[PDB]
Amino acid sequence: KDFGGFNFSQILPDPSKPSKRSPIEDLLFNKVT
Amino acid sequence: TMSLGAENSVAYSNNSIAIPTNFTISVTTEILPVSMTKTSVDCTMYICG
Ligand SMILES: *[C@@H]1O[C@H](CO)[C@@H](O[C@@H]2O[C@H](CO)[C@@H](O)[C@H](O)[C@H]2NC(C)=O)[C@H](O)[C@H]1NC(C)=O
Ligand SMILES: *[C@@H]1O[C@H](CO)[C@@H](O[C@@H]2O[C@H](CO)[C@@H](O)[C@H](O)[C@H]2NC(C)=O)[C@H](O)[C@H]1NC(C)=O
Ligand SMILES: *[C@@H]1O[C@H](CO)[C@@H](O[C@@H]2O[C@H](CO)[C@@H](O)[C@H](O)[C@H]2NC(C)=O)[C@H](O)[C@H]1NC(C)=O
Repeated sequence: KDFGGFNFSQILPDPSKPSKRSPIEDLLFNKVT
Repeated sequence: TMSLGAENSVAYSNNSIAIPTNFTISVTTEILPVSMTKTSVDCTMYICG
């Protein structure tokens, strides 16, 4: 992830999560009930 | 289970670019409805004749 200092970890999919969602997407799915 | 698309891995690196050397003139169709059939119903005649 060498993008010249630009960080996209909060929007790219998280490999640690089984749902393969981004942290922002995971938060969005948790916040809607 | 339906496939979403063909898998393509973009050859990203911090100092390489891809420049087109040619082009295609592509014509595509877009169909849009504009109007319907103008229908009038006589309410008195439909209910009662
Ligand atoms: C991109 O951003 C993420 C999160 O904003 C960075 O991850 C953090 O890294 C520091 C030190 O490496 C840790 O102390 C934090 O706990 C991490 N946060 C999370 C949420 O994991 C990451 O280092 C940044 N840079 C790259 C290259 O990914
Ligand atoms: C530009 O170079 C990259 C790597 O030198 C090419 O990407 C490779 O393409 C082959 C054929 O599809 C794959 O088997 C490799 O896995 C690719 N490597 C990477 C790192 O993606 C790329 O095709 C080249 N671009 C052009 C237009 O020739
Ligand atoms: C750019 O693409 C066009 C096709 O869209 C190429 O034209 C073809 O050239 C070959 C070889 O001379 C001919 O056999 C074909 O009949 C041509 N096709 C058409 C539609 O004219 C053109 O050569 C390409 N140019 C470059 C620089 O790659």
